[PDB]
This record gives sequence, structure tokens and C-alpha cells, in this order.
Amino acid sequence: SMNPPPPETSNPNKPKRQTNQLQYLLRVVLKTLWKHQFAWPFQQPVDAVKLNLPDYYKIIKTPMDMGTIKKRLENNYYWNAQECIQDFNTMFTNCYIYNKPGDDIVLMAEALEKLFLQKINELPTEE
Ligand SMILES: Cc1c(NCc2ccccc2-c2ccccc2)cnn(C)c1=O
Repeated sequence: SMNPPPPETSNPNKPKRQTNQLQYLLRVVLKTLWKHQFAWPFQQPVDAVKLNLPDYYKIIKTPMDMGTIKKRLENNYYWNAQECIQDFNTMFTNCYIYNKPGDDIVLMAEALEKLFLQKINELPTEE
């Protein structure tokens, strides 16, 4: 069994910025979700070998996880907040597409998404 390489977290030729909106996405949004009791399944890429999910990467073609998002925020990978917000939404959507309603992993994603939506609702205006 085989995992794909993780998503890119470093690219010297990709343009990037340090902005108050991206600082908020690390300091408020990522920090809030990361410390949550249901964060652990989302803190690293889905390991299809260890989890015995040989079909995972047949169904999910844009993998994303909070470990990758945390690295992208800490290593200033992003140009804007929308790029980072899309990564969170990709992570949640992948969970809902692969799994079934009421599955433990879906209940965990739903709890994290509720907090995500609450925090993004108060995304500050650009300075
Ligand atoms: C389908 C799927 C996963 N499957 C396993 C799982 C399921 C529920 C809770 C926890 C884990 C887990 C987490 C880490 C290690 C071992 C099991 C796990 N994560 N995601 C995002 C999934 O979609």
C-alpha cells in the first residue's frame, strides 16, 4: 500500500505575503481548531496504509489537513487569506465526500467546521 507525497508547504518561486488576515488565520483560526479535542485526525495527512483505506486517494484527489495548513501559515506559503480558507474548506469537504453522515470522523469535522465558520465570520479587514 502507498500514500502520495504530501501537499506542497515550501515553494521559493511561489509569491507570498505576511498580512493581518493571514496572522489571524494562524493566531485565531488554526490555534482554535488545533487545540480542540477532535483535532487529532486532522493534524496530519490521512495515512491510507496505517488506516487501511486503500481507496482513500482514489476518491480524494486534493488531500488537505491542518498539519499542512499549519506548516503553510508558519512558513508564510500563502499570498492571501482566501488561499488558506480554501485549504480548510478542502479538508472539511474531503471528509464529507469520503465518509458517511453520522460517522465519528464526520461529527469531528462538523464540530471543527462550526468553530472555523465562527472565527472566519470575524476575519479582520486588511490593514
Ligand atoms: C476516513 C478518515 C479517517 N479514518 C480513520 C479515523 C476515523 C475516525 C476517527 C479517527 C480516525 C483516525 C485518525 C488518525 C489515525 C487513525 C485513525 C481519518 N481521518 N480522516 C480525515 C478521514 O477522512
